[PDB]
Amino acid sequence: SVLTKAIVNADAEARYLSPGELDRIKSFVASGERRLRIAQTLTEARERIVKQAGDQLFQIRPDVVSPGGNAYGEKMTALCLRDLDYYLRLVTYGIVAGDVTPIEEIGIIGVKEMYNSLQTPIPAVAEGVRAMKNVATSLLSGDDAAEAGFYFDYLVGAMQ
Amino acid sequence: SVLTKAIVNADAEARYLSPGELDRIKSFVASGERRLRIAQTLTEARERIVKQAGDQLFQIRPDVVSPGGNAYGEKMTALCLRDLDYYLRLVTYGIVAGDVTPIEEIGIIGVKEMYNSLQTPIPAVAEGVRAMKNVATSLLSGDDAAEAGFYFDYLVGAMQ
Amino acid sequence: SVLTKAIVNADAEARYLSPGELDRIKSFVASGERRLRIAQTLTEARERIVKQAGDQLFQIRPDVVSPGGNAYGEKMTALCLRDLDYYLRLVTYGIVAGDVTPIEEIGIIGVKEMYNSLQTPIPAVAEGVRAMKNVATSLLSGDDAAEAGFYFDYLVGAMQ
Amino acid sequence: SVLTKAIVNADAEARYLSPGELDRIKSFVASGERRLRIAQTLTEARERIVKQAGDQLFQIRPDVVSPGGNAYGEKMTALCLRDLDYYLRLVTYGIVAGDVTPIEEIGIIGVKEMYNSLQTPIPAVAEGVRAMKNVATSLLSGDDAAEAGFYFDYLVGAMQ
Amino acid sequence: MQDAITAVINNYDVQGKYLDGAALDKLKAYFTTGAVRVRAAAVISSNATTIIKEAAAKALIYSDLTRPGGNMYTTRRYAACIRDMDYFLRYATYAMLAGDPSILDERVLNGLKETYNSLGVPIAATVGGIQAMKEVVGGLVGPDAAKEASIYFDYLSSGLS
Amino acid sequence: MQDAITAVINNYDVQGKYLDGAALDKLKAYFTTGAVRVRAAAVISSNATTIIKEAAAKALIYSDLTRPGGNMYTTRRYAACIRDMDYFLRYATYAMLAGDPSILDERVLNGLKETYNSLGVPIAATVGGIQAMKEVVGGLVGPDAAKEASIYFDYLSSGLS
Amino acid sequence: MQDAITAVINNYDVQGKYLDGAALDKLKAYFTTGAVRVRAAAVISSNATTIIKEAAAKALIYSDLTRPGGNMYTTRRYAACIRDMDYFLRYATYAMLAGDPSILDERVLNGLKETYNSLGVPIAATVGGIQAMKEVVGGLVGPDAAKEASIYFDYLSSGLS
Amino acid sequence: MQDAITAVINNYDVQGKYLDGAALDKLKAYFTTGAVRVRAAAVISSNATTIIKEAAAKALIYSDLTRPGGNMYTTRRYAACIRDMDYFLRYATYAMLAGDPSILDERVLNGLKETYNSLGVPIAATVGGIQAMKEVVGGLVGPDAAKEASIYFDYLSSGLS
Amino acid sequence: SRYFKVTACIPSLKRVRTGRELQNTFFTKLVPYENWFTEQQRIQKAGGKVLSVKLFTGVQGANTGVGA
Amino acid sequence: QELGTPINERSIPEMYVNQGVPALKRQRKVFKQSQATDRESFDALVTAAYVQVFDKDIASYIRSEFSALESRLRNRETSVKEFVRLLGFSALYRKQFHDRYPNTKVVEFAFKHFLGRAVKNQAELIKYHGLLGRKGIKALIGALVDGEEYGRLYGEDTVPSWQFPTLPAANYPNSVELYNRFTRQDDSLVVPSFKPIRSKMDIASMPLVQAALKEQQATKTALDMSRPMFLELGRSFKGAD
Ligand SMILES: CCC1=C(C)/C(=C/C2=NC(=C\c3[nH]c(/C=C4\NC(=O)[C@H](C)[C@H]4CC)c(C)c3CCC(=O)O)/C(CCC(=O)O)=C2C)NC1=O
Ligand SMILES: CCC1=C(C)/C(=C/C2=NC(=C\c3[nH]c(/C=C4\NC(=O)[C@H](C)[C@H]4CC)c(C)c3CCC(=O)O)/C(CCC(=O)O)=C2C)NC1=O
Ligand SMILES: CCC1=C(C)/C(=C/C2=NC(=C\c3[nH]c(/C=C4\NC(=O)[C@H](C)[C@H]4CC)c(C)c3CCC(=O)O)/C(CCC(=O)O)=C2C)NC1=O
Ligand SMILES: CCC1=C(C)/C(=C/C2=NC(=C\c3[nH]c(/C=C4\NC(=O)[C@H](C)[C@H]4CC)c(C)c3CCC(=O)O)/C(CCC(=O)O)=C2C)NC1=O
Ligand SMILES: CCC1=C(C)/C(=C/C2=NC(=C\c3[nH]c(/C=C4\NC(=O)[C@H](C)[C@H]4CC)c(C)c3CCC(=O)O)/C(CCC(=O)O)=C2C)NC1=O
Ligand SMILES: CCC1=C(C)/C(=C/C2=NC(=C\c3[nH]c(/C=C4\NC(=O)[C@H](C)[C@H]4CC)c(C)c3CCC(=O)O)/C(CCC(=O)O)=C2C)NC1=O
Ligand SMILES: CCC1=C(C)/C(=C/C2=NC(=C\c3[nH]c(/C=C4\NC(=O)[C@H](C)[C@H]4CC)c(C)c3CCC(=O)O)/C(CCC(=O)O)=C2C)NC1=O
Ligand SMILES: CCC1=C(C)/C(=C/C2=NC(=C\c3[nH]c(/C=C4\NC(=O)[C@H](C)[C@H]4CC)c(C)c3CCC(=O)O)/C(CCC(=O)O)=C2C)NC1=O
Ligand SMILES: CCC1=C(C)/C(=C/C2=NC(=C\c3[nH]c(/C=C4\NC(=O)[C@H](C)[C@H]4CC)c(C)c3CCC(=O)O)/C(CCC(=O)O)=C2C)NC1=O
Ligand SMILES: CCC1=C(C)/C(=C/C2=NC(=C\c3[nH]c(/C=C4\NC(=O)[C@H](C)[C@H]4CC)c(C)c3CCC(=O)O)/C(CCC(=O)O)=C2C)NC1=O
Repeated sequence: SVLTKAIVNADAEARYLSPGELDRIKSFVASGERRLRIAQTLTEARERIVKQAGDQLFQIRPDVVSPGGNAYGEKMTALCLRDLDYYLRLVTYGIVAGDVTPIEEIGIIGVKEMYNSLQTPIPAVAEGVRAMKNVATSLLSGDDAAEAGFYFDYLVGAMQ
Repeated sequence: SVLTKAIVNADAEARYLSPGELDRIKSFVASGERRLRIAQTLTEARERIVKQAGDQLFQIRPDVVSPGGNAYGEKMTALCLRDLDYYLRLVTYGIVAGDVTPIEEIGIIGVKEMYNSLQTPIPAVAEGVRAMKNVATSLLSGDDAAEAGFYFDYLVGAMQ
Repeated sequence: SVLTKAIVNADAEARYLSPGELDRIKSFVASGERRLRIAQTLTEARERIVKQAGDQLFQIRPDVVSPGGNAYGEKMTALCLRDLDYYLRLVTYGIVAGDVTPIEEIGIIGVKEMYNSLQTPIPAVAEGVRAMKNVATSLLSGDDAAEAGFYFDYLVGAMQ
Repeated sequence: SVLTKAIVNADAEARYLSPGELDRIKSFVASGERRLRIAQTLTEARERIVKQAGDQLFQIRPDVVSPGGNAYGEKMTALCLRDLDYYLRLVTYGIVAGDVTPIEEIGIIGVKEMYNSLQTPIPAVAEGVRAMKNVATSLLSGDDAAEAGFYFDYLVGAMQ
Repeated sequence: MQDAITAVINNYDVQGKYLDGAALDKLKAYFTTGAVRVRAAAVISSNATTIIKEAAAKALIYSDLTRPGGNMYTTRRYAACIRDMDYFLRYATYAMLAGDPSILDERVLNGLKETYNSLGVPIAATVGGIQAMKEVVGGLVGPDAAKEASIYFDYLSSGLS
Repeated sequence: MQDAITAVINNYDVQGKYLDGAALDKLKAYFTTGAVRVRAAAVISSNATTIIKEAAAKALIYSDLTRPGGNMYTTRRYAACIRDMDYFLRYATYAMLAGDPSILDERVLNGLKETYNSLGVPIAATVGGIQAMKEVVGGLVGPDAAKEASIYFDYLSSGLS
Repeated sequence: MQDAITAVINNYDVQGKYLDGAALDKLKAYFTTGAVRVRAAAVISSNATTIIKEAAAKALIYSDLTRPGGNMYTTRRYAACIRDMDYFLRYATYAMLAGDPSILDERVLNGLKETYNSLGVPIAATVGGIQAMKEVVGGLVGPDAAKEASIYFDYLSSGLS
Repeated sequence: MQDAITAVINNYDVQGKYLDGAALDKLKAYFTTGAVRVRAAAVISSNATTIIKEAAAKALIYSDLTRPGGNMYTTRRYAACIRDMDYFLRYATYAMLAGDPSILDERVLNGLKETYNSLGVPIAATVGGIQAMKEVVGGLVGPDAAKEASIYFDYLSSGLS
Repeated sequence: SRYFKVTACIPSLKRVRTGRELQNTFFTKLVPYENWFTEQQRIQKAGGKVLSVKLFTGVQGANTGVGA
Repeated sequence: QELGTPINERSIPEMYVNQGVPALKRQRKVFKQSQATDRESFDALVTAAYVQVFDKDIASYIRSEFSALESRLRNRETSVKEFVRLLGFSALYRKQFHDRYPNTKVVEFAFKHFLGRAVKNQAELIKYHGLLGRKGIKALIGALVDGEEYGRLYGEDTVPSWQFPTLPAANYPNSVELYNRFTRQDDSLVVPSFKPIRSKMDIASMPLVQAALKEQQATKTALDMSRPMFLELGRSFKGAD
């Protein structure tokens, strides 16, 4: 969280939290109910976001659902959208935590090695992740859509 | 084999084998164990070799697996890989025989007429065979990979 | 070289070279004339290798020479083959050095950052590099073709 | 050996051995049959080499077999030739492996401290080894005598 | 370590669950007490030294503990003991901010019971030093925060006994 | 570490024996299989990544191991696991070249059983990952080398169980 | 650092030239002398200590240098001086193997003239210590290697003066 | 061993406390679930053999485990394995009745991890045998008892891993 | 007892780096007499130029007191 | 949906939260000099270098003895590596981590304070422990800090740090044992020495070698050669029987 990241700095210097550190915890926690609402809306529309993300993805790059494609077939496709469902979930976690610690340990550190092994085409995956931003963002107010958008662009960034 | 070919030429000219003919039988038989090893390795990886030829093929010709394509559909594709399995088998036979007699009677003489009837595009079958060369050749030592490669290029040649 | 890599180990432990280190310098240098011949052949056919590599590349992925492609146009193409000429040159250097030190400092360390900036599609580039192996390798004896092939597969590896 | 040395350097880097790191080993395998033969030849004449080494030594350095000499007396001389027998044995080991390796662990690392304690003059042990080179080398063909000579000069080097 | 916001995420991640209504209710129950935790930490931090002094005075010194034969005899050991006290106070303040005791296990309790057995450090006497600092803390931080600060001192003390 | 050849040299050195007929026969038995070991290593090295991919596909993924609660859940742990797999493959290739398992003890097995117990890494599942890579290797290297490669994978796997 | 094989590559790389006929001829001129360089290094390495001893005896000791007021007076400074001598010998052996003096500049000569001026170390006397080791080396290594070893000792000594 | 009720009595006895409101609330929380525990035990006991059969069928047999080289190869070892399974089921039923896992530690887990390491018994495979019996149990006992039975199977399985 | 004051410039030849790093590449600092020397090697064996060396603490002549 | 849900319920979600390296590998910070410019920050750096060398418990008591050292670091006269080295040569270090332990635990403690891990193999204990026997503490410390390993890993500024290493075998668990013991909790030596291994498979019992030895027999005994037949026809296969 902001807490985990920051307290760690306190303990490492053998000290209590600074006025600054205390202030950011206060400003952060004040922004709680809104972040929880952003996660709820997206949790509530998860199946729509994934499915419409999946259509947007295969238009922009179909070849993956074709004879020599990593996602070719009904159960090779059941897995690609499932991975898209995984990342949307992690994005809701990140938004409520206010940073990436959780998103990172769960789904980016090691992701190059995992996908290289599976020879899933990773760079297509970034575009797929990007599509979810477009759908999710259309179910949120301008201000909340931006706040959500940072976490989508992070994942897009980490797969790089 | 090398034996059959040498003898048939001998009998047809009403004579015993030449020094040359005797020499090639000797060089051939000395390569026996090696040729048997080349066939074993490839027999041992047959299922993999056809699944990588088949991917290489459908990237290069996504159309064959397209509305008006000979291999369009799941069971029109299943038969297509089965034909690729047939030709790999014949290639192992050829390598252990040291010539094409067997490969030829079983799978090239009549192949134009067969595939023309089925309306199979012959030159894309030749591509499927190149694709198998590429995979099979990556499971063999340099020297054995070349020896194998001659028989792959023969089949590619005969479908022409 | 082998020398640069190895002496460095000597100096870092404050000592003269080991019997082992001396032996490998001796075996290495004995393999000199052959390595020089491999570089000569490839230097002698550079224009052919590049051009035929470039055709093999654009079939396997043309989109790069199309409206929204990084290499679209006559002078955007004059640069893509020039980069292919660069890497073939570095491959000749590597072969005569017997390791990658030179290849690495000149053209892989920093290459991700360079190409990401240019938004040249890097992964297409690996396939382009792979094509050169196919052409160059067809102008070399089996033994020399393998020795060359290791350095091609290294570059392919480093762009990853 | 040559094997141990190559591998240890490989594993330290945590990458499989190079395609040229498979040239020294190949040379060693061919060399090993010759190397094994040289060691056997040296082993056959061990008693003659030691004894004649011991005469050559005491002429060149009569002080060690004199009142205040480390090897003064019949049983202080008996142990001295036994040490010369030890080092000839280690030299046969070194030749056969193709790398000095085991000899170092068996008879040079710690040798300064051992002999300083016993008060043995180290440089006259180095002379005893030169003396053995001279004898052993006169029982070997020119080419094999040189190959053996490197290992004698190593021991002479390490006692320094 | 983990905190209330983080624990909710890892507890659900292992089940692969989106945050659902039950999760969202838990997180609210943390956020809604957050401002009070901060104020309480600022009181403890800024009175740190006085809390240790008053806790030692009620529960440690003027005793056999500080006399020859006692474990907090010698300036060396007296210093080590109130050094420890500062750790406890400081970490309990972390646990209370985080709204999770996991840090008290990871960085304070693990092996500490046996460490104290091995040095001879009196466990029961150390617990009283913890429960005296709690007493002082609960006065200084007020109604708002008293119960919430208190629990992590109680976590510490049943971790030793 | 030791190989076939240094195994013999050190066994005789401790007795201070020049190499005799029995020794010379052992060394021949190694040299006579040497060229085949080299060819096999070049196949394994150049197919390294595909062997891991096919071994994971038959013995690890598409399972509870990769689904929340599983030890190879998270990109983080999936990467660590196939990293390990590469170690095994690479070292087994060393052991087979050397014709001696001693390197597998010195640099791979020592402490590894308990390391895996301490992290929670599933031992039985790791053995299957080893015996699946062996299966793939034995196809790729051919009659010449199959039995010789295989034994050092079997050495690895009975070293964990 | 650079060596003859490496220098040819970097000298051409800055011009972006394939290796051409002139380049290939240079590299041959190195490879063709390579075996002789190795043999020479094995003689120097294994006679290292004797070369220093004979070089010091002809060019340094039995003199005012080793007497009170002299720079190699005291066991401390005598040790530092023959320590230096070993550096020179060892690095010259590297330069001669590499067939390039660049390492003698990068790791030995850079700043050394002024370092010696700052400590008071006699430069002319050190050069004689270098040219005496060369004399000994040229006897030990033989016709094959004498000229090639010699030049990097001469590189060292005109680097100080 | 201890159950819910004696867990509380012994926790208070060491403090010499009469049972207070907090204690009395805990005991109520046990008594109020008691009738349901009994019904669940009667289902498990009377379906014992079928639960083992269905758990083995989903998680153990039709596999390499039962085929030469496998640990449950031989009638001898197959019998030992399903014998073990019956222990687990039976003791988990005790733990769930008692509402306390302490019996699973005292009479089942203590030393068992190392016992299995010493015989070669595959731990991961045994855990799956435990979590398959849980799956069956949770169907048979119904909404009332499913969560409560389940936890002591989960206690058993994280006790081995 | 004696100290050398040295300037070193060491570039990064594998990997680039991403966060401020300026004191890790071109620095100056007092270094002891006993090492300054085997650190002179570590710097030149990592491909770094050594720019300048000054004595700082001791006297050029020596003999006594140096050893401390 | 259901191909992303567990298969066996994680029913005490918590036991599954904690498996892995642990959290402490990544929930800790690295202090570097070069981004520790400005006064606030610089004090943290310094205080964290007393927690790396000295280790936490006894770094709490440091008050101001090293204060001439800190001024020099603050003023850019010495780098972080000099500061670290110099705090290993101090009497406080020596008193705390050297005088009460046997010389082989002195090497182990020093490995973990200046390098982060535990001794990797046995060819090391031997190297570094025989330089402490020979020359005392300041040479042992001076060596660790000027190694290639320290230089690669830590460079000029970067306070040293605990690395949980992955490779050689047993380095990870050995190190994690050392890391998670408070000062004076246990003082045993963890890595007393590395036991030498043995060999359980004779090398001529391997398949490739074993079959090349059978073939070796056949040829010498059984058969003739490349010399004239008269010479080969009067040969005795056995030699002494
Ligand atoms: C052998 C090492 C050693 C020393 C020295 C030591 C001192 C020491 N002095 C104490 C109190 C005290 N010490 C003093 C001393 C003084 N008041 C003044 O104004 C003067 C400056 C000074 C007398 C010269 C006073 C007044 C107290 C009572 C303070 C209190 O109760 O708050 C206490 C707490 C009471 C107790 O439990 O004993 C200790 C432990 N303990 C040790 O283990
Ligand atoms: C960051 C978390 C953390 C904690 C909590 C910690 C405790 C801790 N307390 C210690 C000693 C000690 N602890 C005490 C404590 C006390 N003496 C008493 O009589 C009282 C009952 C009590 C104070 C209330 C004393 C006196 C020692 C010194 C023992 C000795 O002389 O060796 C030591 C041994 C090393 C040292 O002396 O510093 C540790 C590690 N270490 C840690 O890393
Ligand atoms: C929460 C962290 C996390 C993630 C993300 C994860 C992904 C993951 N994706 C997988 C497969 C897959 N993933 C995909 C995904 C795609 N195919 C494409 O071409 C697209 C680029 C992309 C969809 C956008 C495909 C096609 C497979 C099947 C590959 C195979 O079976 O070889 C598998 C192996 C199947 C399994 O056992 O579940 C895992 C573990 N695992 C994790 O623990
Ligand atoms: C004040 C510190 C200090 C000392 C001690 C010192 C000794 C010293 N002894 C020397 C030679 C020598 N020293 C000896 C001594 C001995 N021969 C034996 O067998 C006995 C064991 C021993 C007499 C007890 C001999 C024989 C030489 C001549 C060796 C030669 O020329 O090769 C030399 C070289 C000749 C010269 O240039 O002066 C030095 C520098 N130098 C110093 O700066
Ligand atoms: C790796 C490359 C390298 C070289 C070559 C090197 C030389 C070098 N020589 C030094 C001192 C010295 N060098 C000498 C050398 C000599 N004294 C004489 O009278 C003779 C003329 C001459 C020997 C032939 C002496 C006596 C000192 C000690 C000066 C002092 O007392 O401070 C020092 C000062 C630090 C120290 O004392 O170790 C360096 C760095 N350092 C390096 O890093
Ligand atoms: C070498 C010692 C040994 C034996 C004998 C052995 C038997 C054995 N028989 C099995 C099944 C079976 N065995 C049978 C046998 C029969 N059905 C009948 O009605 C007849 C009475 C009988 C044939 C004569 C059947 C029908 C099954 C399938 C039962 C099921 O799947 O539920 C299974 C489970 C399937 C498997 O994983 O292999 C084992 C392990 N295992 C061993 O390790
Ligand atoms: C946080 C503040 C900060 C800055 C700004 C910084 C700059 C900086 N640039 C460097 C090198 C460099 N800088 C460049 C820059 C360029 N090359 C060109 O041709 C262009 C004109 C220009 C880019 C527009 C290059 C090429 C090098 C590498 C020099 C070498 O090969 O050693 C180095 C040497 C260490 C390294 O290579 O990373 C530093 C420290 N360092 C810092 O800490
Ligand atoms: C050079 C010899 C060598 C080996 C072999 C080695 C293994 C090793 N595996 C580790 C962790 C691990 N190993 C695995 C392995 C697996 N996960 C699974 O579920 C599968 C059953 C299995 C792969 C087939 C995993 C998931 C971790 C991470 C545990 C954690 O999260 O902390 C660690 C802890 C440090 C780290 O995380 O890197 C080491 C040291 N280290 C070495 O130095
Ligand atoms: C062991 C020998 C030794 C000495 C003597 C020493 C002096 C010294 N004085 C310093 C700063 C300073 N020195 C002073 C001194 C004064 N301010 C005034 O106005 C007065 C005129 C004067 C006191 C009488 C001040 C104010 C600073 C701080 C400058 C700053 O803010 O950076 C610094 C910079 C690092 C630091 O701030 O600590 C050093 C190294 N360092 C040493 O290692
Ligand atoms: C400062 C206090 C201190 C002591 C005493 C000490 C002993 C000690 N002896 C060792 C080994 C050893 N010790 C011996 C001793 C002997 N061999 C024999 O056969 C005799 C019976 C005996 C001599 C009388 C030997 C041979 C080894 C090497 C074992 C090996 O090869 O690994 C080692 C392992 C590290 C190393 O090899 O240096 C230590 C630490 N270490 C210490 O720090």
